[PDB]
Amino acid sequence: LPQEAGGMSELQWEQAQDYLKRFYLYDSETKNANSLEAKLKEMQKFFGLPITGMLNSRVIEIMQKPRCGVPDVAEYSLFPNSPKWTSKVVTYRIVSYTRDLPHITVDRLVSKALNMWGKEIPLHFRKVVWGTADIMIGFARGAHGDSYPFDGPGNTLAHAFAPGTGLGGDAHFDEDERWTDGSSLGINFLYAATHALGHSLGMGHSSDPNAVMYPTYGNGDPQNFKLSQDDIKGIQKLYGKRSNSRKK
Ligand SMILES: CCCCCCCCCCCCCC(=O)OC[C@H](COP(=O)(O)OCC[N+](C)(C)C)OC(=O)CCCCCCCCCCCCC
Ligand SMILES: CCCCCCCCCCCCCC(=O)OC[C@H](COP(=O)(O)OCC[N+](C)(C)C)OC(=O)CCCCCCCCCCCCC
Ligand SMILES: CCCCCCCCCCCCCC(=O)OC[C@H](COP(=O)(O)OCC[N+](C)(C)C)OC(=O)CCCCCCCCCCCCC
Ligand SMILES: CCCCCCCCCCCCCC(=O)OC[C@H](COP(=O)(O)OCC[N+](C)(C)C)OC(=O)CCCCCCCCCCCCC
Ligand SMILES: CCCCCCCCCCCCCC(=O)OC[C@H](COP(=O)(O)OCC[N+](C)(C)C)OC(=O)CCCCCCCCCCCCC
Ligand SMILES: CCCCCCCCCCCCCC(=O)OC[C@H](COP(=O)(O)OCC[N+](C)(C)C)OC(=O)CCCCCCCCCCCCC
Ligand SMILES: CCCCCCCCCCCCCC(=O)OC[C@H](COP(=O)(O)OCC[N+](C)(C)C)OC(=O)CCCCCCCCCCCCC
Ligand SMILES: CCCCCCCCCCCCCC(=O)OC[C@H](COP(=O)(O)OCC[N+](C)(C)C)OC(=O)CCCCCCCCCCCCC
Ligand SMILES: CCCCCCCCCCCCCC(=O)OC[C@H](COP(=O)(O)OCC[N+](C)(C)C)OC(=O)CCCCCCCCCCCCC
Ligand SMILES: CCCCCCCCCCCCCC(=O)OC[C@H](COP(=O)(O)OCC[N+](C)(C)C)OC(=O)CCCCCCCCCCCCC
Ligand SMILES: CCCCCCCCCCCCCC(=O)OC[C@H](COP(=O)(O)OCC[N+](C)(C)C)OC(=O)CCCCCCCCCCCCC
Ligand SMILES: CCCCCCCCCCCCCC(=O)OC[C@H](COP(=O)(O)OCC[N+](C)(C)C)OC(=O)CCCCCCCCCCCCC
Ligand SMILES: CCCCCCCCCCCCCC(=O)OC[C@H](COP(=O)(O)OCC[N+](C)(C)C)OC(=O)CCCCCCCCCCCCC
Ligand SMILES: CC(C)CCC[C@H](C)[C@H]1CC[C@H]2[C@@H]3CC=C4C[C@@H](OS(=O)(=O)O)CC[C@]4(C)[C@H]3CC[C@]12C
Ligand SMILES: [Ca+2]
Ligand SMILES: [Ca+2]
Ligand SMILES: [Zn+2]
Ligand SMILES: [Zn+2]
Repeated sequence: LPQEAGGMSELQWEQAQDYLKRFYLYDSETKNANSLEAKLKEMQKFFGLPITGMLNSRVIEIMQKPRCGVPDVAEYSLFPNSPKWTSKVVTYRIVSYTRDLPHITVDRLVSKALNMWGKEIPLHFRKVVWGTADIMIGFARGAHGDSYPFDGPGNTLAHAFAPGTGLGGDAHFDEDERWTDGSSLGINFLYAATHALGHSLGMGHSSDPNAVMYPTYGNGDPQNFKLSQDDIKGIQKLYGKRSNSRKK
């Protein structure tokens, strides 16, 4: 429903358990209807929303669309938490692709996305064609041993882990999903590469509709496609002092 929040049934109250369950890789708090009722104010913060304890934005509608695969906040066993790389130079290589598109597209799409971010951080991404790279972008089905399937085409569309020496900074995208650049038959990879690989920098969802990673996005695609003041500010929080500077 255009307003889903008060047409919210059984279905949507499970998609919330679903959606949160899939990021944490199980969370003990997200199971149980009462405990979940509290957790739902936390999930709002992962949609960027400054109101926590109200549904009013598209949030419960939009969540049923394939729009986040990578966790927005990172909880991962076996490691100390830190969304940062340790070097001044990082590397990239597309190690498997969606075979609906030819490799030459999927290769270079990520090269745009990492260069968009690239400019404003103390970090350089160089491309390598010898072996493994720092960031491995791969395409897979959800049968390959990790927690929970990607579905097929539709609901949920990737997984990725925060920057670590080997295992981290890397992504697996859904290959049964349909992706695109300009040809429109898919989800646009130019945004989805940028949003995936930006959680690697530590970033969140915005509440400003001008910002690259606004989830409740409506009709009007960015034609040049650029970072805004809020998106530049999202990097300044990482390599400066932390401050929220959104206002009303
Ligand atoms: C030019 C006149 C002088 C000629 C002799 C110079 C000799 C240099 C000898 C040492 C060469 C290797 C140096 C190297 O690996 O530097 C690494 C840095 C990155 O260090 P990085 O990991 O960012 O900082 C370390 C911090 N840590 C441990 C916390 C992660 O930086 C790099 O990773 C970026 C540089 C990569 C170089 C790759 C090879 C380019 C050869 C190009 C030539 C092809 C034919 C023209
Ligand atoms: C020495 C540095 C440059 C090497 C370039 C030539 C390499 C030719 C093959 C040499 C022996 C390579 C052995 C090898 O591992 O090949 C596989 C790589 C892919 O590594 P990766 O994509 O990680 O493989 C993933 C899949 N896996 C894990 C199941 C193996 O795939 C390859 O590396 C094949 C790449 C073919 C296309 C290379 C295009 C180069 C630029 C052409 C410029 C065109 C400009 C218009
Ligand atoms: C040097 C002057 C050249 C002048 C070129 C002038 C413009 C020519 C355009 C030719 C376009 C070929 C169309 C083609 O079938 O591409 C097939 C694909 C490339 O995928 P692509 O079409 O980029 O995207 C398709 C995405 N999809 C499935 C979601 C619709 O790729 C393949 O399936 C693999 C590669 C096939 C190579 C085709 C090129 C030779 C075709 C004629 C072979 C004649 C042999 C006698
Ligand atoms: C002074 C002399 C100058 C002479 C002219 C330059 C000659 C060398 C050109 C090097 C390639 C430059 C053209 C090129 O990048 O084509 C890429 C396209 C699509 O890339 P895409 O990003 O979609 O288009 C890029 C440009 N853009 C965004 C501004 C529209 O690619 C395609 O759409 C191809 C789709 C079908 C085939 C897919 C698989 C191809 C495999 C490789 C076949 C063998 C090539 C040796
Ligand atoms: C003699 C040479 C003659 C050539 C004639 C043409 C000369 C150039 C004319 C203009 C060409 C395009 C200029 C350019 O910067 O294109 C960048 C593109 C697309 O950027 P895109 O994000 O679409 O637009 C960028 C601007 N933004 C963020 C504000 C929207 O981004 C790319 O297309 C990505 C490129 C990936 C390159 C893949 C190979 C990378 C290097 C690998 C090296 C390995 C070690 C050797
Ligand atoms: C077989 C393979 C052989 C490979 C040979 C490779 C030769 C490589 C030469 C590389 C020379 C690079 C020079 C340079 O400083 O480039 C970058 C800057 C802009 O960097 P910027 O985008 O600010 O990123 C800065 C650093 N960051 C990420 C850590 C914040 O650049 C600028 O500030 C000035 C830019 C002037 C135009 C640059 C070219 C743009 C069109 C690219 C066309 C490619 C046609 C083939
Ligand atoms: C043999 C090398 C001798 C000279 C070596 C000089 C030092 C080179 C490293 C300079 C370090 C400081 C500047 C810096 O970080 O610039 C980085 C930028 C952006 O990195 P980033 O913003 O991380 O964008 C990553 C994507 N990438 C690598 C595909 C451009 O990179 C760019 O903006 C690239 C701009 C285009 C340069 C034109 C390269 C043309 C290659 C044509 C290859 C045709 C091969 C047949
Ligand atoms: C004036 C025009 C100026 C044009 C400047 C264009 C930029 C030139 C950049 C050269 C360096 C780029 C390095 C690079 O990142 O290549 C990107 C891709 C593949 O990267 P790579 O990671 O090897 O791809 C993964 C492995 N793969 C292909 C098996 C799936 O590369 C490809 O996917 C390969 C593209 C088709 C190249 C085919 C050439 C066949 C030569 C055939 C004759 C061989 C000798 C008999
Ligand atoms: C003046 C004194 C110096 C003389 C010149 C020295 C130039 C050396 C440039 C070396 C470029 C390649 C560097 C490289 O290490 O690539 C390694 C990868 C896999 O190595 P791997 O052992 O998997 O990882 C090595 C690095 N490690 C242990 C730190 C993780 O390797 C691969 O993935 C590809 C292996 C096949 C490479 C084929 C290279 C020649 C291509 C020949 C034509 C193609 C034939 C099909
Ligand atoms: C006929 C043609 C065959 C192919 C010719 C290629 C000739 C190339 C000359 C220019 C080489 C340019 C490629 C280059 O940058 O090689 C540097 C590589 C690593 O580059 P880098 O960008 O660090 O790769 C990083 C990859 N990562 C993130 C997984 C660690 O460095 C390495 O990883 C380590 C060095 C490995 C090779 C050392 C070779 C020693 C030869 C000793 C001979 C002794 C005879 C007794
Ligand atoms: C004798 C008559 C000669 C007539 C000359 C015509 C010259 C046209 C120059 C235009 C330069 C515009 C700047 C540029 O880099 O434009 C690239 C565009 C779009 O980049 P971009 O919007 O990222 O493409 C995304 C994918 N798309 C279009 C499917 C949505 O790329 C595209 O949308 C596709 C590229 C179309 C190129 C048409 C020219 C083909 C080369 C003709 C060479 C004639 C030599 C005599
Ligand atoms: C010899 C030296 C070579 C210098 C080459 C420099 C090349 C610079 C290219 C940099 C990248 C350009 C990308 C570009 O197309 O931006 C478009 C913008 C905004 O377009 P937008 O409204 O975002 O739609 C953009 C997508 N498009 C192009 C596919 C429809 O378009 C604008 O906002 C409007 C532009 C209005 C220009 C009216 C005239 C300004 C003065 C021109 C003076 C030229 C005298 C020769
Ligand atoms: C009678 C028959 C007529 C024939 C008609 C043939 C078709 C003519 C139209 C061809 C299509 C033109 C499309 C066009 O507006 O492309 C503009 C592009 C990028 O615009 P942009 O706003 O960046 O689009 C962003 C990418 N998008 C749409 C995918 C989100 O612009 C570019 O990417 C800029 C390319 C040049 C970049 C220059 C960068 C280096 C400048 C320094 C150069 C020094 C040279 C010495
Ligand atoms: C001279 C004539 C007799 C032969 C002409 C050969 C042309 C150049 C074409 C036709 C058939 C083409 C291949 C088809 C098969 C593919 C798969 C394709 O994979 S994708 O997943 O990148 O689309 C990569 C290119 C490649 C190897 C093509 C290269 C280019 C290819 C050899
Ligand atoms: Ca899916
Ligand atoms: Ca890694
Ligand atoms: Zn997200
Ligand atoms: Zn995986």
